[PDB]
Amino acid sequence: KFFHCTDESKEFEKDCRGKYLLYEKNEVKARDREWKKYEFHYDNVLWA
Amino acid sequence: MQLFGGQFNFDEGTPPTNFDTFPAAIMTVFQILTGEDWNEVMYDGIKS
Amino acid sequence: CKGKGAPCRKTMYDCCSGSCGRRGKC
Amino acid sequence: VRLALEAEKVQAAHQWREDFASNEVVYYNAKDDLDPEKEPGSQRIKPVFIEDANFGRQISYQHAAVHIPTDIYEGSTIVLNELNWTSALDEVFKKNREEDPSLLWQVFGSATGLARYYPASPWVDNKIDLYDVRRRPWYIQGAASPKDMLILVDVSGSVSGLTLKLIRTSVSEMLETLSDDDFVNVASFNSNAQDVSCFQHLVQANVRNKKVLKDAVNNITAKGITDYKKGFSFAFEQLLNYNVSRANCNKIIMLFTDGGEERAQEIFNKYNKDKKVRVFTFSVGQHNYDRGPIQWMACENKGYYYEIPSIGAIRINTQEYLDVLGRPMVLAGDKAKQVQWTNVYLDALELGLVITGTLPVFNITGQFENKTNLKNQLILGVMGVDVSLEDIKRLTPRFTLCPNGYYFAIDPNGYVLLHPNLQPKPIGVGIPTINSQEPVTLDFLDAELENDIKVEIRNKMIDGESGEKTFRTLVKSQDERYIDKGNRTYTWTPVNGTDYSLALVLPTYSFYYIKAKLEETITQARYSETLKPDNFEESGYTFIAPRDYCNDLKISDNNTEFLLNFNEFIDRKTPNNPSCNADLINRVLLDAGFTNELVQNYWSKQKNIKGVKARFVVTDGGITRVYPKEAGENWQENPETYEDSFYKRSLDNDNYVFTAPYFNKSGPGAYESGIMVSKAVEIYIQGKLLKPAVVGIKIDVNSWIENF
Amino acid sequence: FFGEIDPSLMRHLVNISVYAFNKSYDYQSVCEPCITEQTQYFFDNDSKSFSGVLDCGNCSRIFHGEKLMNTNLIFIMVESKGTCPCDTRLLIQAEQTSDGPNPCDMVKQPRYRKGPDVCFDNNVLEDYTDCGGVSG
Ligand SMILES: *[C@@H]1O[C@H](CO)[C@@H](O[C@@H]2O[C@H](CO)[C@@H](O[C@@H]3O[C@H](CO)[C@@H](O[C@@H]4O[C@H](CO)[C@@H](O)[C@H](O)[C@H]4NC(C)=O)[C@H](O)[C@H]3NC(C)=O)[C@H](O)[C@H]2NC(C)=O)[C@H](O)[C@H]1NC(C)=O
Ligand SMILES: *[C@@H]1O[C@H](CO)[C@@H](O[C@@H]2O[C@H](CO)[C@@H](O[C@@H]3O[C@H](CO)[C@@H](O)[C@H](O)[C@H]3NC(C)=O)[C@H](O)[C@H]2NC(C)=O)[C@H](O)[C@H]1NC(C)=O
Ligand SMILES: *[C@@H]1O[C@H](CO)[C@@H](O[C@@H]2O[C@H](CO)[C@@H](O)[C@H](O)[C@H]2NC(C)=O)[C@H](O)[C@H]1NC(C)=O
Ligand SMILES: *[C@@H]1O[C@H](CO)[C@@H](O[C@@H]2O[C@H](CO)[C@@H](O)[C@H](O)[C@H]2NC(C)=O)[C@H](O)[C@H]1NC(C)=O
Ligand SMILES: *[C@@H]1O[C@H](CO)[C@@H](O[C@@H]2O[C@H](CO)[C@@H](O)[C@H](O)[C@H]2NC(C)=O)[C@H](O)[C@H]1NC(C)=O
Ligand SMILES: [Ca+2]
Ligand SMILES: [Ca+2]
Repeated sequence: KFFHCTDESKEFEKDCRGKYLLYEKNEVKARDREWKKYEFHYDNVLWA
Repeated sequence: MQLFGGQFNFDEGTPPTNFDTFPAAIMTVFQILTGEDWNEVMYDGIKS
Repeated sequence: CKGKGAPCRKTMYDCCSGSCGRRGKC
Repeated sequence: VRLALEAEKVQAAHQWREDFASNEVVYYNAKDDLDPEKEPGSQRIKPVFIEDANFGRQISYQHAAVHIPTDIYEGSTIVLNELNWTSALDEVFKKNREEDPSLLWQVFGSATGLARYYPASPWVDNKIDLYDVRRRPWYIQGAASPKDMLILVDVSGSVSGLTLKLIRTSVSEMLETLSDDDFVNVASFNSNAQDVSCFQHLVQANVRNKKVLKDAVNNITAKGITDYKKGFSFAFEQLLNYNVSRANCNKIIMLFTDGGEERAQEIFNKYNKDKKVRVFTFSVGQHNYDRGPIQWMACENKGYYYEIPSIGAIRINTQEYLDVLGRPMVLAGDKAKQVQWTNVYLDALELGLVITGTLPVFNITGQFENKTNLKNQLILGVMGVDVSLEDIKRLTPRFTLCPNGYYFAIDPNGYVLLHPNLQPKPIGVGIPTINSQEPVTLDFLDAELENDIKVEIRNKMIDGESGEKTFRTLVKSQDERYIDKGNRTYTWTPVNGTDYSLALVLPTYSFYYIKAKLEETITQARYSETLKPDNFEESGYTFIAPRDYCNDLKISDNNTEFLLNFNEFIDRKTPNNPSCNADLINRVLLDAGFTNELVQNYWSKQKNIKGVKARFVVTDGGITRVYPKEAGENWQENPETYEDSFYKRSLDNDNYVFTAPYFNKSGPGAYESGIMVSKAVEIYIQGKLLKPAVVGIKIDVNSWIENF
Repeated sequence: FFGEIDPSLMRHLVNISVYAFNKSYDYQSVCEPCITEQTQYFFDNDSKSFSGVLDCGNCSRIFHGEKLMNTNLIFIMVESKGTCPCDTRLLIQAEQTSDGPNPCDMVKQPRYRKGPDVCFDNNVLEDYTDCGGVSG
């Protein structure tokens, strides 16, 4: 349950492909969508 | 909640460690006691 | 989940990787 | 029409595949680098672009291109499924161009976001592409009907902070989706509702009213405790005001809030029992309030429910209400399919001023046999073909009239389709505050507004009638410094079948024109031996108007190149036969002969005169002959005869006209060039009146100083 | 423009109806920092005598104006400008960047127009289940 998409709108992994837009102040830029795991997670007893 | 209850609606969003509701207030107080990021919370209180 | 290099506030904890940096950017 | 029929049939024949072999769909994507030297279901095309002067860009006729916006993935299942059934449109795209070679663009906007235009050209060349075919004005026009929109913004303590900024941006963007045919007013309500701007009832969604509403919503504040029962009772009253002008259909209310607990059943049961007013509810921002009531209001009152959690969702969640609005025109069958032309706007692919005809496409899977109607109430997309204003100007020749005569056409909203003072620039909206998507809508009365006559004429042409009106008017000079009180004759007639109304303005002295004779091959010889580059020494520097005479002949900005090309053309062929404009060339050479005879016989007798600096002559027929050699460099006038301010000024005056020079300008002042005085040449062939030329004098400043 | 050089005499000429003025708005114009206002002057009395007194700044300057018959020029001769001080309030004729007409007054008296008559806004066969709340 510690999987997140670089674009928060796309909930599932199959959706997280292509390019998405960032709206930061006084600019509009486009970056890749990436399906990533959080840096600290709970996947096995060692990671926990 | 009396001092900072209604003034964490900043232009960048409401912080998770807000004093809006009671369950949110308890966690913010608990976090300060453990000492993690108590200065960042204080910065929000001063800015508010 | 704000992107890297976007203005950030540490209390938000919304930064995608790591945390909000000293200079105020992810 | 035929494109829509083919698209409907092919989409009806399609199968919903959900598995592609990574190479099954083939297209161009119109946005990839031409040299990658290197996808989930697609195989790219490397096309060949040569050139085309008809477009200015580099085009390929072998296939159509596809534009998929940055936000949307290029390899999702729905996109690939559309690519298959839209690959069939390429043959019809080719066929239509084969029938009529003059077609510029043939675009198919899709409900999913991709667009296919036939002439394959790369997308436009800070380079983040924000284009979305579902937001362009032609798509919005063809996807629904004119609306009566009342945005009901919610101001309250809760919406303070980020939610207020998101509401501001969302209101601005959704305002950007309206058109001239649509009426909009923005309201707000904390505890008692009030209008956000000076407007009180409803205003047409012009380019000015929209700006006023945007400023008013950008100057908004959040206070108080929300009361829905007053805001809705206010909106419903402003949607019942019939004292003013409105589209009178598609009455729709937009509620921009975050969330609450009141559903206000009594207000809806009081105002909207027959369900004639749609309600769309938007839950803006990231919050934890109860969104249940607003969904219920969107369900009971015919509508749909949206959510905007961040800036990146504003565009999509504000451009979707047209999908709901287009259901009744889908269910109308083959009766809502009428070609409807948009306003004049700048093409997205750098083509200038164009207008677009739009035709919706319906989803007709399972139409022949009566099973499927679940999703058959949404449009597939809107077709579109672009016709440039240059073609329409070509259909209305203006070289048989005087420079003071012209055509103009008006749509039912009053905006000009053709007019000499219409230029390819966006319409100004106000003073430029310190620190290309909008239509070019210029009203007819923004040429020279006259209360008595040019208002009734405009109202008659808008109504779709024909008549004539001769009256004494005021005309503004081309240099925008002088005004003449001339006599003009407005004649208008409707363009039947469409809604535009064409008119022709003609002064009294322009009721006749000189048509040149065929003459003979000998006349061509010595009428051409006058304007040679080495020959304008004893005849004075000779100009020529860049009017297209021959198809091979090319217009050039520099006059010397055009003069040389004209000389070589008239030498190398006869004028009339090689599919050229016989009348234009014949009249140009007739003017050349007349002017050469004049300059030689009269001006050559007196080489120098005490008070004159240059003797010039300009004739209707695109030739100008400044007699002094050194004075030819000071001629700053337009080589085109029909665009000379002094020529048009002198035509309207029965006496001598003095043209004041320019002050504090980088060009030569009135001390080495002189003061320009011009007189209009007047002739009486038979009893008729004609003014085919204007002559003049450049007065020496020092001589007149010592004479004064 | 003679308004820039001698504003008082130009204003007096306009007041005694020598140069008529009436202005237009240019919407397709560019500005350095846009709607632009324009002004043009012309004749409106087609007569010749045109004699009056300025009474400018308690230093009256008698002026005589005659128009050349065949040309479109006018000869105006004033007593002096520098000797008699007056207000300047320069009368510019050049295009100036300014806001257009007030939109509120304009929409109070809208121009004539004919909207499209075809409209499809309701139909009993339309399905209303796609509300958006249950679909997400
Ligand atoms: C024009 O209208 C026609 C019908 O009027 C329409 O064709 C229909 O398209 C839909 C897809 O949008 C097909 O839907 C089928 O339904 C199944 C079951 O739901 C889907 O399989 C999963 O569905 C879930 C959600 O239910 C979703 O995650 C995803 O769609 C699927 N998930 C996975 C893991 O596969 C399929 O989408 C689909 N089934 C199959 C076997 O493909 C209808 O079947 C289509 N109906 C007909 C008669 O063809 C068409 O799209 C409309 N035109 C346009 C341009 O949209
Ligand atoms: C979307 O992709 C589809 C999958 O490739 C394309 O559909 C395939 O097109 C083929 C033509 O190149 C068909 O092959 C022919 O089909 C006929 C059916 O009548 C049969 O005789 C043979 O299978 C074959 N005949 C010949 C002489 O090659 C495929 O049947 C067809 N379907 C598949 C492969 O499932 C579509 O063309 C493409 N979308 C569009 C709009 O073209
Ligand atoms: C303008 O709209 C109003 C209501 O929106 C109409 O109502 C009338 O208002 C005038 C104003 O004094 C009065 O005659 C009455 O208050 C109203 N008359 C009724 C309700 O019959 C008004 O009629 C509209 N304007 C015109 C010219 O009809
Ligand atoms: C457009 O078509 C209409 C027909 O609907 C034309 O109106 C008719 O014109 C003919 C002569 O051309 C008259 O004899 C008829 O009496 C007209 N019918 C009317 C006025 O109802 C109209 O002239 C056409 N216009 C153009 C510009 O072609
Ligand atoms: C626009 O300019 C014209 C040019 O003179 C004006 O026409 C005259 O204006 C004066 C007063 O300004 C009136 O006394 C005359 O009767 C007008 N002449 C005619 C034929 O009407 C005009 O008034 C100016 N203003 C407008 C709004 O058009
Ligand atoms: Ca610690
Ligand atoms: Ca509230």
